[PDB]
Amino acid sequence: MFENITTAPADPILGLADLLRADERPGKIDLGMGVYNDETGKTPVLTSVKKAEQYLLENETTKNYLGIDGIPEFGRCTQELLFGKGSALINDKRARTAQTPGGTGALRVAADFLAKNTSVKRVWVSNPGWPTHKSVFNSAGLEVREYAYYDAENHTLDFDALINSLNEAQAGDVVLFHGCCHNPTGIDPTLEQWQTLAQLSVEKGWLPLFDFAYQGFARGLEEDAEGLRAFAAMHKELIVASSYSKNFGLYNERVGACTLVAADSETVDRAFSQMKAAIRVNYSSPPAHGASVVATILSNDALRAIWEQELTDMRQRIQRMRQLFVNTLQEKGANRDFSFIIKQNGMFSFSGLTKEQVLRLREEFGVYAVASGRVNVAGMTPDNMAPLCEAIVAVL
Amino acid sequence: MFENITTAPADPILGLADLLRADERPGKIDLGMGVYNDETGKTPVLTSVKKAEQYLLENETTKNYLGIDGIPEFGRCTQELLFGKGSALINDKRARTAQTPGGTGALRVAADFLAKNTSVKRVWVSNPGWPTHKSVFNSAGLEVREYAYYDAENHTLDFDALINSLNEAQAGDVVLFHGCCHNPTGIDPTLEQWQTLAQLSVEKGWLPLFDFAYQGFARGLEEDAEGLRAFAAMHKELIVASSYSKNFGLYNERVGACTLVAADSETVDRAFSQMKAAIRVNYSSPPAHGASVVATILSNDALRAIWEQELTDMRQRIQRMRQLFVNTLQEKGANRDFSFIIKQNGMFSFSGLTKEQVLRLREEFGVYAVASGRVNVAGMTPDNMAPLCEAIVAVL
Ligand SMILES: *Cc1c(COP(=O)(O)O)cnc(C)c1O
Ligand SMILES: *Cc1c(COP(=O)(O)O)cnc(C)c1O
Repeated sequence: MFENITTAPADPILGLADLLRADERPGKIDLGMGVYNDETGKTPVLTSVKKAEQYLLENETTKNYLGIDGIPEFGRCTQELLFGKGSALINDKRARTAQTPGGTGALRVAADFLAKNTSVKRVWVSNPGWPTHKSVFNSAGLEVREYAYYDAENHTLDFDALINSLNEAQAGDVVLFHGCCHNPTGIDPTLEQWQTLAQLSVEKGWLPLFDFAYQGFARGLEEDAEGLRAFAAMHKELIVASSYSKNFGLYNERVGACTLVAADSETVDRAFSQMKAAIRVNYSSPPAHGASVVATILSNDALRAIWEQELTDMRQRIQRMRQLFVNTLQEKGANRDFSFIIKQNGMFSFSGLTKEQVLRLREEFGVYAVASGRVNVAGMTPDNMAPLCEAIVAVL
Repeated sequence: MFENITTAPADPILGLADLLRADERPGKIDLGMGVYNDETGKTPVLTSVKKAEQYLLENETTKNYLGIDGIPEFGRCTQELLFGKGSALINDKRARTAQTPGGTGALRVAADFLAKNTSVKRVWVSNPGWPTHKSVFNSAGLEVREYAYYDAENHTLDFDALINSLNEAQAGDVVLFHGCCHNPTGIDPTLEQWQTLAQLSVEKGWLPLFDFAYQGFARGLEEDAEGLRAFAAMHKELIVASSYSKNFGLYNERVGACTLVAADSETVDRAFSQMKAAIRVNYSSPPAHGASVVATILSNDALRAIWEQELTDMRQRIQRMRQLFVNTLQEKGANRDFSFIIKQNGMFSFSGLTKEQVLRLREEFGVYAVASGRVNVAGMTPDNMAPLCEAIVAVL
């Protein structure tokens, strides 16, 4: 049965991990996957999380299955975090959230759901974007189209080209927007632009799908949701897939959520049943540990205070590295000006290097980045900055 | 987009939980889902697991993503547990295991894998069987056929009808076998019958797919795999989906595995790449906590000793309840003879009650079982035995 099975192509992102664990060259630099690092170059377990794990270890009395949609508390707090304390969607009870295995699992679920319960036939993703997006919706049987977004020449968001790109989008089509910290450009729409988009969205009859994996890394928790809330204020329906992998550093515990919004509670409940059906034939119930941690923290004033401060420290350290990166390049004899990199927010920065330059960086200097030229700023420490900037200056 | 979405039908098994959490009638008895209970009627966290969680809490330094296939140690130990210490499949390196989110998630993955990388078009499941099996393979686009298995009149395994049932099975077809503790009959093939089936399997060109969710609940860890190992000794290819939800009591942490076997390491590796591709577009990486616990326990002589004793206690308590159940029915004026229930192994017993009798049990006595008449013996305690047997005797 498996005689003629073809070897699968490597994942442009996860595949980097493999090449790293096969390269001896001591002194490598990992700027690939979007995982946070501290001054040490370690991806530590947040303190709030450890204290939360401590709590669960002492108070858990059973591992009995969770309901298909996960921990109820987790969902409520996820909803407050996205829409805001006194959001109408909550008061009107127009939102239903399912705890899912990571932000990727949420997209998988949203995709399976749409494919077989609605008439959606196309999904519009951005270019440049996150490759996995296409792969996930394609595996669900949906076709993927792309819309313009980045101005490679001025290192900014080409709103005109975006609008003209989405004119070809028909009503009933899904449009996927990155909540904040766009991957990989790091360029997000301004509030005024989100408003114009929310307005445009309604008028064209698009189904908004927000992918929220970096809430808290741009400016702040509440600030980073302005875009989403702008849409949420004008739409009857929308889907939000969020992740807690980054802002909680719970990468391997797979904590995410899929939120569904409808006109009224009667509709969202009816639709939510089909989402749960979609989940049951996949993994059945979501993993408890990771989400339990998140709920424990968010519901405990003390623990939440600590967590919010830890998130702030991560956001700030990345900002420091972003500035240290630019300066070091100039100081090291950088060819062009990389000042635009300060404008970008999040863990990534679209360097602008070519596929060959990136290929040469890992081949000759052991510096690993994604072929697209995307580099993980959160992977830069004061210790690797120099060798890192010298190699980049050597391939320019 | 969601205006006309139809309300999904309730799951015959998980749906019971819902009706339970909506019934006030104090004194209810839950004999639905296959979750273990102690004398108290509680589903406690095993001690070995707590000690293991203790260890991780003190030794984990990062939550950084696991590889797509999960924790390497977990896989090795899962393989030893299934095939045996000195198995050839291991020495020859013909097996690859992917840590998955539960035994259900493993089936989902095996299904997605088969659907788009092999020519498999049909899957043969048993009747009676586990309803989710059909739902999972159907969602993957594969068609599901059924083969005879239970002799409702003699409460035994109708081997003749099974063989004649599978004659209609074409080569390249998948046949799903329950490793042990068949759900729901509790009737498993004898070693001689497994051998005859393994032999028949090869000759017809079927692709064996074992679902192993109750390893350790029939007779013992090594004994319960005799069937699987009988097949493994004659096949070049096969798939094993196992769960650790029951024998480790890790239900909500979603710990399972999908093992793939091929003729040689070159083939299994090539095929495994496509399985990993299948996983990446689903949930990306598996949840760490649950599997970390399992690996920690299995790799630690001390902790393993404790665990094996806890598994033995569960197996024995179920056996005691099974005997206490029969006696209490006679003693309470039972109509027919239920001695056949002692022959069944595992958490479930196929009572033989009709859909109406079962419907009346929950309606008038607050006793919950699955419409098929399947009851969770592991849910019976010395305290609920009486009211439980009196209600059953009242609907006979
Ligand atoms: C990290 C990320 C996700 C989701 O990651 P999970 O690990 O599955 O939670 C989704 N979208 C983007 C753009 C991301 O960067
Ligand atoms: C419990 C069970 C499974 C898998 O359960 P998970 O919770 O997904 O690990 C699979 N097959 C049968 C027959 C089962 O009883």
